[PDB]
Amino acid sequence: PGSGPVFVQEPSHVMFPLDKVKLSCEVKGNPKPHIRWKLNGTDVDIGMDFRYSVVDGSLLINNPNKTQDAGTYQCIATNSFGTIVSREAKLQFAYLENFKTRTRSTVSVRRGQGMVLLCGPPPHSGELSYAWIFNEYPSYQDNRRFVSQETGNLYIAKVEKSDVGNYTCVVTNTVTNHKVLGPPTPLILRNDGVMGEYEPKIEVQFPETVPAEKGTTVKLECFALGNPVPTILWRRADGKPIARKARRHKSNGILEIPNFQQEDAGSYECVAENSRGKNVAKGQLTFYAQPNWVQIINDIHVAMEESVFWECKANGRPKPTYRWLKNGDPLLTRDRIQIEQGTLNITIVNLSDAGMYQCVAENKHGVIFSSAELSVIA
Ligand SMILES: *[C@@H]1O[C@H](CO)[C@@H](O)[C@H](O)[C@H]1NC(C)=O
Ligand SMILES: *[C@@H]1O[C@H](CO)[C@@H](O)[C@H](O)[C@H]1NC(C)=O
Ligand SMILES: *[C@H]1O[C@H](CO)[C@@H](O)[C@H](O)[C@H]1NC(C)=O
Ligand SMILES: *[C@H]1O[C@H](CO)[C@@H](O)[C@H](O)[C@H]1NC(C)=O
Repeated sequence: PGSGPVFVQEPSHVMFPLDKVKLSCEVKGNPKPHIRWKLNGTDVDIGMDFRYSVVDGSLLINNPNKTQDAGTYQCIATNSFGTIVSREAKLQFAYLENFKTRTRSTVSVRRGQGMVLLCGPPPHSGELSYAWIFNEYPSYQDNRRFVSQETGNLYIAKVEKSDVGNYTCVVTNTVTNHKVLGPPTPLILRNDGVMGEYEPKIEVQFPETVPAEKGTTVKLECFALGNPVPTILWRRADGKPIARKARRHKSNGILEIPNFQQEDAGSYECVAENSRGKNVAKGQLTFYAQPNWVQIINDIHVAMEESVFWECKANGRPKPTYRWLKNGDPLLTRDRIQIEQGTLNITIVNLSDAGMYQCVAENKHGVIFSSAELSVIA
C-alpha cells in the first residue's frame, strides 16, 4: 500500500479510416490514479463536449473528424504521490478522394520507344496500392511492363504493336481499402516511323539515400526503358554478397531485404543491360533504429538528508538523447539537483523531492519514456 502511478497500457500511434476509435491507456497504483488527456498539449474536456467515453483510462471518440482531431495525444496519470505522462501517440486519418476528371488526352508513341504513363493519385492519406487496366482487362506485368508501388506509374520498356488501346490506373488505399479509378488514357502508334535501338535508361530507382529501419523489410525498385528490353541485376557496390534472405520480384524490378540489420547496410547498385550497353543506378541503404531501453531508472527509497543517483541508458541510431521530468513537468538542473544528460544527482534530499520522475530518450526517429517513484523516509 502506497504507490505512485505506473502504466499497465499506453496509447499507440493510429492511422484511422474515416468510414469507434479507442486510445488505450490504463494505470495501476494506490491510491487509484486519475487519468487525463492532452491533444497537441491542451487538456481535453471529456464530460463536455462530445461523446467521449473514458473507459478505464482509454479515451474513446465515438464519431471522428479529421480537421479537429488531427494531432498527437498524451495520457497523464496522477495520484497523491505525483504524476507520470505517457508516450505521445499521433492520430492521423486516412482517405482517398476521387479523380476529378473522366477522360484524358491520347498519347501517340513510336513503336520501339520507351514510355511512362503517370498515375497521378488524388489527395489521400495512408499507404496506396496500384494496378492498371488495359482494354477492359488487368494489364499484364513483366520484363517489359512495370508498375511502381511507390508512384503508381506504368513503365513500358519498349512499345510494341500489341500496346494500342486504353490504360486506366486503379488506386487503392490499403488502410481503408477504398479504390478510385483514373481516367482512361488512350495510347496510339505513330505511323511516321519507328524508334531504333538504344542503351538502357533507368527511369525508376531507389533514392540516393534510403533510411532502413532495423527489423523491417526494405524494398528497392529499379526499372529501365530500352530497346531491346533490358535485363535487371542487383549487386553491392563494395563487393559484399547480397544476403541469401533477400528475394527478387517482378522480373527483378524489385529487391526485397527482410528483417534489415546492420550487416545489410551499404551502397547498393542496380544494373540495366541490353545489347546496346548498360546503365547503373546506386544508392545508400542507411541503417537506423528507434531508441530502446538498456538501463532504466527504478523506484528508490532514501533517508531524509542522504543522496540519490539515477542513470538512464538507451540504444538506438543515431545515439539517443536524454531529458528529464518531475511530475509531468520539464526538470532541469538546479541545486541540489545536478542533471547531466542521462544522469540525475541529488546531493542532499528533502521531503519536497519525493515524487514521480521520468527519463526520456529520443532520436530523430523515436522517443521512449521511463518512470520511477522517489519516496523519502520520515
Ligand atoms: C495539432 O497540430 C497539428 C499540426 O502540428 C494539426 O494538424 C492538428 O490539427 C492540431 N490538432 C488540433 C485539432 O488542434
Ligand atoms: C479507347 O476507348 C475509347 C472508348 O472509351 C475508344 O473510342 C477508343 O477507340 C480507344 N482508344 C484507342 C487509342 O484505341
Ligand atoms: C469536422 O469538421 C469539418 C469541417 O471543418 C466538417 O466537414 C465535418 O463535418 C466535421 N465533423 C464533425 C464530427 O464535427
Ligand atoms: C553526483 O552528485 C554530486 C553532484 O551533484 C557529485 O559531487 C557526486 O560525486 C556525484 N555522484 C556520483 C557517484 O556520480
